[PDB]
Amino acid sequence: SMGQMLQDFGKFLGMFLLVLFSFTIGLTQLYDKGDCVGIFCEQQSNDTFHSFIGTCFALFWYIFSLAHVAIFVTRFSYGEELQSFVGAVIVGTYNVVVVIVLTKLLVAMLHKSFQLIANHEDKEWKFARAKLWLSYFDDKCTLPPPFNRNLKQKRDENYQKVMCCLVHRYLTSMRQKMQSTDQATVENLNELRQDLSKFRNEIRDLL
Amino acid sequence: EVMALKDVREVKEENTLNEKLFLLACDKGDYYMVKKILEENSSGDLNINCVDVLGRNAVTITIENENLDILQLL
Amino acid sequence: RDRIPLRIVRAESELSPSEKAYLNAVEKGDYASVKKSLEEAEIYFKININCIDPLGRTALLIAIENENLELIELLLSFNVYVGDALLHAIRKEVVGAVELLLNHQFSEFTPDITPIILAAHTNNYEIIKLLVQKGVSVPRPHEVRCNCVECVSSSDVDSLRHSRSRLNIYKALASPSLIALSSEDPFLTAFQLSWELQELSKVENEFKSEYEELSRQCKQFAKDLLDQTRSSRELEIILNYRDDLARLKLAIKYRQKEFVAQPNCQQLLASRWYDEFPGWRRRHWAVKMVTCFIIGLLFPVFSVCYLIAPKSPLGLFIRKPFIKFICHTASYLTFLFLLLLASQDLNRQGPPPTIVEWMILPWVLGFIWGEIKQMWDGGLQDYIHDWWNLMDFVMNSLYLATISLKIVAFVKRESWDMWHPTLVAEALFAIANIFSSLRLISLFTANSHLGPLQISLGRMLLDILKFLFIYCLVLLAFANGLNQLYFYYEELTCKGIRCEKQNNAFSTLFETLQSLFWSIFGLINLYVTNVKAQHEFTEFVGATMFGTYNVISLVVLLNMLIAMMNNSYQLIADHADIEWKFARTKLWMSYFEEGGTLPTPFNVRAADNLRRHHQYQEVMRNLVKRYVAAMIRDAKTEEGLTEENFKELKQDISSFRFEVLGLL
Amino acid sequence: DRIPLRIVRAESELSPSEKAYLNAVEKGDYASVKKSLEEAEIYFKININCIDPLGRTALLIAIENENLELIELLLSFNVYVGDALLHAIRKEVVGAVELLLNHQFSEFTPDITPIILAAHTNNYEIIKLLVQKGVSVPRPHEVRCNCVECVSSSDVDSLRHSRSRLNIYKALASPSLIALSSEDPFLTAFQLSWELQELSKVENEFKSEYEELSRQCKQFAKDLLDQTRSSRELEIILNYRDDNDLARLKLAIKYRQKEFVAQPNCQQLLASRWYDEFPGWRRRHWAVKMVTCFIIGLLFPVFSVCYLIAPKSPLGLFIRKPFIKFICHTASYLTFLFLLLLASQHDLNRQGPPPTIVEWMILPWVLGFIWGEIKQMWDGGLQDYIHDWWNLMDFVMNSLYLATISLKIVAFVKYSNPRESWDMWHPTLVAEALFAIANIFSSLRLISLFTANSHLGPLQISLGRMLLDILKFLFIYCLVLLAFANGLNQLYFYYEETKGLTCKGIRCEKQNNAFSTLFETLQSLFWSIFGLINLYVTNVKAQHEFTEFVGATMFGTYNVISLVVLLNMLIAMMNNSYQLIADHADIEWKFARTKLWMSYFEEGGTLPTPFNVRAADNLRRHHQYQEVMRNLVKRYVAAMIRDAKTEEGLTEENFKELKQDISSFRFEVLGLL
Amino acid sequence: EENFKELKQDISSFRFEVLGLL
Amino acid sequence: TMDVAPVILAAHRNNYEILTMLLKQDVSLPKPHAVGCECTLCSAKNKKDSLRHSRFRLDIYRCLASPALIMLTEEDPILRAFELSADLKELSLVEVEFRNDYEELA
Amino acid sequence: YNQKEFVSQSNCQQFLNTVWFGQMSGYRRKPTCKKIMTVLTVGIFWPVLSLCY
Ligand SMILES: CCCCCCCCCCCCCCCC(=O)OC[C@H](COP(=O)(O)O)OC(=O)CCCCCCCCCCCCCCC
Ligand SMILES: CCCCCCCCCCCCCCCC(=O)OC[C@H](COP(=O)(O)O)OC(=O)CCCCCCCCCCCCCCC
Ligand SMILES: CCCCCCCCCCCCCCCC(=O)OC[C@H](COP(=O)(O)O)OC(=O)CCCCCCCCCCCCCCC
Ligand SMILES: CC(C)CCC[C@@H](C)[C@H]1CC[C@H]2[C@@H]3CC=C4C[C@@H](OC(=O)CCC(=O)O)CC[C@]4(C)[C@H]3CC[C@]12C
Ligand SMILES: CC(C)CCC[C@@H](C)[C@H]1CC[C@H]2[C@@H]3CC=C4C[C@@H](OC(=O)CCC(=O)O)CC[C@]4(C)[C@H]3CC[C@]12C
Ligand SMILES: [Ca+2]
Ligand SMILES: [Ca+2]
Ligand SMILES: [Zn+2]
Ligand SMILES: [Zn+2]
Ligand SMILES: [Zn+2]
Repeated sequence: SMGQMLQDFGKFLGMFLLVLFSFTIGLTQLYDKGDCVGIFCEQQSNDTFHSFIGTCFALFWYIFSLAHVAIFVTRFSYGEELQSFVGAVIVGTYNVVVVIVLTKLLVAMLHKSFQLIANHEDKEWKFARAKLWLSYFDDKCTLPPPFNRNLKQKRDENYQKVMCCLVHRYLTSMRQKMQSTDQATVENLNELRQDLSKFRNEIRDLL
Repeated sequence: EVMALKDVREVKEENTLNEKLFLLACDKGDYYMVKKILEENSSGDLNINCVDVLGRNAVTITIENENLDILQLL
Repeated sequence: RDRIPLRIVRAESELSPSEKAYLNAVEKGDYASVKKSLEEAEIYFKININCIDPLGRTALLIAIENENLELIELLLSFNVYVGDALLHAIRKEVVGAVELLLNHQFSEFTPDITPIILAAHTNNYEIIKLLVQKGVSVPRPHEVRCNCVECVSSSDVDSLRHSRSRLNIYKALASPSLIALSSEDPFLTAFQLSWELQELSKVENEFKSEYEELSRQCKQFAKDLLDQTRSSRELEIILNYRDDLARLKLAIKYRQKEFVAQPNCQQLLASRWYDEFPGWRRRHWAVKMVTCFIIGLLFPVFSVCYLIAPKSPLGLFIRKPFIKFICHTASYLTFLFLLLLASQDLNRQGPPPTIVEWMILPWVLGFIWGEIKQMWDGGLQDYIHDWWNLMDFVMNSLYLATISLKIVAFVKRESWDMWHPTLVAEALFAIANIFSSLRLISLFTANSHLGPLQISLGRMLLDILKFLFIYCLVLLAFANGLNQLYFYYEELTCKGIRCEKQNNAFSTLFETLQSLFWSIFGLINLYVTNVKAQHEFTEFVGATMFGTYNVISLVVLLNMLIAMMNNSYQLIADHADIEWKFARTKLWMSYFEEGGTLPTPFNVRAADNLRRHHQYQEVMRNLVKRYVAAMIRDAKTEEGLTEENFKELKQDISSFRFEVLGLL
Repeated sequence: DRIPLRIVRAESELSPSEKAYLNAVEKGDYASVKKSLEEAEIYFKININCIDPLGRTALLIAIENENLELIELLLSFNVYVGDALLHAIRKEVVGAVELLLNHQFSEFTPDITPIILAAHTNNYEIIKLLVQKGVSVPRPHEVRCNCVECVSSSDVDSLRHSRSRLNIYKALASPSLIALSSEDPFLTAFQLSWELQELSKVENEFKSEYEELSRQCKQFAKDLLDQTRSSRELEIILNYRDDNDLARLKLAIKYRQKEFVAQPNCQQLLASRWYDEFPGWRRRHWAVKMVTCFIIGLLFPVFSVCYLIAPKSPLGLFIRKPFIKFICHTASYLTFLFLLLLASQHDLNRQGPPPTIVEWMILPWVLGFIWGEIKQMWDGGLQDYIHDWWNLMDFVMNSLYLATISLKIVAFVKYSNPRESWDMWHPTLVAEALFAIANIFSSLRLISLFTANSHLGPLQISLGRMLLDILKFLFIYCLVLLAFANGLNQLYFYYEETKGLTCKGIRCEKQNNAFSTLFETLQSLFWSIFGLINLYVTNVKAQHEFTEFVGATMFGTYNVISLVVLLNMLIAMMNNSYQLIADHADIEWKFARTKLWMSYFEEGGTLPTPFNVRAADNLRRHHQYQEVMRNLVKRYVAAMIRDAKTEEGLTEENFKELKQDISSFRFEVLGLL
Repeated sequence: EENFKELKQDISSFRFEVLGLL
Repeated sequence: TMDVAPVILAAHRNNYEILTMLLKQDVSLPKPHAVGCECTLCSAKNKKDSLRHSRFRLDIYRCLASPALIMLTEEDPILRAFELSADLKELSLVEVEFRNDYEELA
Repeated sequence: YNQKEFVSQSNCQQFLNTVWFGQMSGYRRKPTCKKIMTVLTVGIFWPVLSLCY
């Protein structure tokens, strides 16, 4: 089920990558005018937003909402209040759009995908297990990784006999299902009324 | 201000009473007046291909009723 | 008192044993017994023809739901009173309604119900056809927003009766049989009726479900009427009908997401989308990407054509809607790459450089001109309905503000004021870059995988904003409380929450709002609730407020948002496919037009009408014939029995039994 | 350029006279079949065994329709009979007495006998006729066997053996056969559901079939209990033992019959036995109930010593009420947790004795808990002890308490100095740590008391049901964690330093050496879910930017795979699990609450923890139980026929029977006139 | 199925009454 | 709709006796083209009526995917069912407008 | 051909189980402790079995 539902993660990963790219462009454009450099430091300096790959790094650690990148990295080093406040508002908008919108959307799509998937999870598991078993059924690859006509006509006749038997059994079974499980319709009632009116007219003509 | 409803497209033609009698006896299984109406059709008082309100002929009506004897007669 | 003495409070009037015998004689279906009872009812005796059961069943009605046509003829021959018996026959769906029409207090049906209204509520094609052959008319309701003397007089007399009568009228008009029978253009009638019913559902707070289901029924009727097309000539006759795909644009205007997103109409739209380029569906995805990249990368050469010689084959290559869409997306990608290069001498005012911010200006001017051109067509209603148009307006406003501020700085670091025009200009440039790069979300509707996800996202943004309203209320409450508590302790190299050592987090209302906003992500530390005055009680009370706000906004409201998003997505995903196809064909018809085909850096008689009307009328009568045939063969069979049909079958065998006994 | 369509499965098309015979017996007329059979007597083109290519022999067509006169007509002509009795049994025609009293593709599996198919159809009448005639179902072996006959049959033909065993168990598990032919239908249903559950466990294939059969047996047992219309009959049913005990109720709990136990009648009986001598407690006002429960809670030791010194006194008999006993046990456990809380409230002693204020009266309570667990393990066996997770938690906490006691007496008689200079494996420190873990387990045992309450009960049961899915996902997360931990350990163990640091690890202010060893890598990757690991722990002191980038990339990949992917997958999967298990929350909550109730029904183990440390009668019991079973089975088969003839779905074969009846009537009057 | 059994019983009763008449 | 035949409609209703007595006479149904076939025959009927061409292909594949026709005219019903399910799935992938009918046929 | 329903049929699954377990048909009826013991014994001396083959 998880392997089946990873496609939802990919389809949503595209949208999140586009949103991340947009906010990375904005923060890099705003903050480019401004030892250990980046977010992988004891004191994460403002220089994390000074490059495109650094901005992608900084906005990547904002997804988990676990204070991996602190908010003082959005402060200019020389006291520009408007630019620092605008960068803080941009980072807050990014954090809202990711954490409080996109993550919950992903949870909702995973809800729908898992409710659809769990109906037939046994069948897919049995198919995958049969593939895994058929990978080991052959004798061409036996040792582990460290140490490494008349017959055709008889087979055709046997397969044709078995196929004819299966065809006969299937036909009788399915005609039993149409006779036993199909519900009546209004057409059946109309046909019954037609037969009754036929018998009434026959009685009228005879008597 | 009241919309006056009218039949925009003509679909059913009544014509004579024999066509309506044939249509009514087709979906009631009235075999003997059906064969009388067919004898009059052989005389030539009516047309075999009659269109009802539903647009179904006598063959379609008796096929819907699933009746083989009157269909064979038709 | 030990036992409850059950009695009959509504005593009514009982019937004589002779009258009861007559009534059960009609109920059983014996011809001779009812005939004899009406013979003694001919003379002025106890048995009367106008006998009313305490259940309310007159003998004519008992004959009506027993489907005994001979008994109904026998009763009408003796002139029993006919009141709502025609209505009972209409609702019963018998073919005795014609002989009820051919003739000459407690009522089950409301007094506003006429035979045509109940026949259309029934949705029987035969009964409606016979009634309009006899001659009927549905009274025309007033406008959705009207102020008439008669309307307000009827509302003052009876608002319940007025609302019920209007609902019955609109239920009668919205029936598929009445539209397919009594309207010249069933598609336009269905479209306008669905629009009117949606506006009435908006206007009428009560009965909203009824009008909504009536509009859904009209849309479904339009979809099943379009489903009867078996030829592309008929489809091109219908969709191009104007009284260019005029009817398709009309259906997009009326938000008919079932007429649209039909496989025949979608196949026609896909044929128009890949104009003169077959085999595109028969290709590999890598070849798809390679062809898309090699057409997008060569876009300015294509845009050079049709600017001088539109009659060239390369000038007609841009006329293909798919190639035009690819060229537009490549132009937007080039503009975004120019923005990227702009993002990648410290003077007070700065002229734009040569490589970037000078080459960008034709794109911005073309975007403004295109926004004005799209504002010209369709008015301001479609501009404010489409949220992407609002996003484009905001982005262009930010761009023009940036240009104006740059001009003001030009002709009028670490030293300027924070209110300086250059700083504001670059901040607005960054925000406009965010908006311009976020515009690319709208490109996902063309793709078959990222389309429905984005459509569902845009569908549930309204619910998200509805939740954000109550969250902002909670935030305002807790911010007011924390600011009231903590503003007596206010004090510094860096004041606020955006420093390494956070201080004065709740000293002002703005800082309190910022700290409570950042507390969702855990970016506000725990020492910000500690004052330097060593008042441990107020510190504990402020920390308790912070904890209560964190609980409400994280354990409670966030998971509440999760649950309601799950419910909203489950509701959306049923019709997400048709919603995505509606958005995709809107995007396709945005490029189907022959106007505004240039990309952004370069965009700065009665006889033929009668023949078209005759062709459309022939196609329409063929379509409604196929539709009534499909409804006949889907309604007369493949539908469960009621308890009545068996009851009718029982009356038939019983009447046959008494007829046989009378014969012998 | 066009696909040719030719009949490959070729069959004989018979003769037009035989087609006339077939449509004559399809229409249902009497004279035409007479004429055809008389022509077949003089060897016309019509034969009696006219094999339709669909297998519709004229006997089978006459059996499919419910016209017994035509059935007797072709049975009087010596028409060859094969599986036509099985066809009449499957068709559920009561007129199988003619087929019973008379004298390879076959539409049925070759081991199917008439009794097996009659039990499959679940028709009481046909089963009654077949048992009256004399039938025998082969006895299946038990679930796990290695006898030579079964392994020989499986070696010869495993599919046929599995189908035959499934058919036999389908026949035995039918409600009609159990109601008609079993001595004790309740015991038969319980044991049959147990064997079908075990067979579903063993047979991985046909798991749904055996699970459906077990659910059918449980549903039959619930319906048979539903027909009790007196309290005397319910007391006879529930107290019956094969050899006021409620032995059959205990057997149904043992066989995991949740629907049988959660039936409202036995629920009311268990509530009456629960509130022993409590007039109007179930309708009392709620805060009055709370005040009275508090009053009995503070009065547990006086009742306990009253039971100690005078069990015959009314004060000593007040503890014999199961609700009062439960209240006193909960009050005792609350006193134990209060003492545990007082242990922490209000040293440099290397050999610290237990303080007399708190710890000295903790020891007898630990001995009482251990003795109670030993007594519970002795009386009931070890399988039911390991089936309950709370018993495992209690065993863990008692083992921890015993280890704490042993370490304390070891630290008293040996290793007899400031606190900061002690060894890191000092026995006093280990005793304190194990005491803290045992305190956590003891205070976490309070969630088992939520089952008694009607509001927190189903919620606690649902959380316990979702704990299994929690562990199932934790296995996958643990595999991911070991993968990324070994990767980060292999990358980062070269950059391990001491540098005179007082800290080495992630558990202090300056986080360092996060991925130096595998243990520290596992700890650092464990704490990344909660965001207590900072970003600078992926940095080395050297100027190696490539290894730092690889470590940051692997850390970010692990963070994505856990938090974004696996946590949201877990949220969706437990969303689905709670949607699935909330439909049946009431029956499992009532089952668990009844298990808790009859935990306090027995006379043994009455005292709380600090003070815990013949033939004629059996024959008349069998007669009474058999008469109650006769009444219950009669009511159940009556209701089975009532509910069965009011099935709201009408098929299409009955319309064909109506057509055949109308056509036969029409042909009969046409022959008469 | 109750009303189907009612139909069968009613048709059988009519058939047997017709047989009794003739 | 005119593109059907008695054999096509009989396979559409999935009636075994009607099909097996319509197969007593010699009946041939038109072989549909491959999912990648773009020859002149496939590029002439679509221009005349693409809707009729699509409905005709859908009706042919609905007739072929009927169980009873697989019993009556094929030597190996299992292999025919396998290959037909694969072909209908790739047709649903190719024919994006009519993918629901092809998916339900697979 | 991605026939998931054909593969997940109980007859096909039982046949797959019989082919998969081979000559050790008693493993399916063995108790769980014997099953883990068999798995551990076959897994511990895997190079011995490989070299002996
Ligand atoms: C074995 C099965 C395990 C479970 C299934 C796993 C499926 C695959 C999981 C995703 C792919 C691996 C992780 C890819 C990310 C990565 O490696 O990212 C790792 C790096 C970390 O770099 P730094 O540590 O230097 O910042 O990220 C970057 O380089 C930043 C720029 C690229 C950003 C890509 C972000 C992708 C989106 C991931 C989060 C989505 C959030 C959506 C909810 C809001
Ligand atoms: C891309 C497609 C997906 C997203 C589509 C759009 C939906 C999301 C739209 C987000 C719009 C911006 C959000 C506000 C950010 C902001 O104003 O952030 C800007 C500032 C932050 O300022 P600083 O960063 O300087 O501290 O916020 C404040 O000043 C505090 C007061 C306003 C708080 C507004 C909070 C609105 C609700 C957001 C939190 C919801 C939590 C709910 C918990 C249950
Ligand atoms: C606004 C409408 C919507 C919300 C309606 C109300 C619903 C929410 C009501 C919350 C009421 C406050 C709850 C207690 C918080 C508090 O005041 O907490 C306040 C204090 C915090 O003290 P300091 O901040 O001084 O450390 O908590 C404590 O003192 C610790 C002991 C009490 C802990 C109680 C915890 C209760 C559970 C809360 C967390 C649940 C997490 C579950 C995870 C699975
Ligand atoms: C980060 C950005 C600035 C550059 C790298 C990403 C782009 C190369 C991608 C991102 C989104 C892509 C678009 C997303 C969706 C589509 C629809 C898709 O075409 C269709 O689906 C056509 C209609 C159909 O097939 O029915 C391919 C082109 C296009 C515009 C894509 C073109 C390439 C785009 C712009
Ligand atoms: C720090 C120590 C003192 C523990 C603090 C918490 C306790 C005082 C609470 C926690 C859970 C409570 C229990 C939760 C549920 C119930 C069930 C309820 O009783 C019933 O429902 C009885 C059965 C019935 O009424 O049918 C009230 C008592 C009891 C045991 C409660 C007793 C008091 C408990 C143990
Ligand atoms: Ca726009
Ligand atoms: Ca225990
Ligand atoms: Zn008005
Ligand atoms: Zn055995
Ligand atoms: Zn071709």
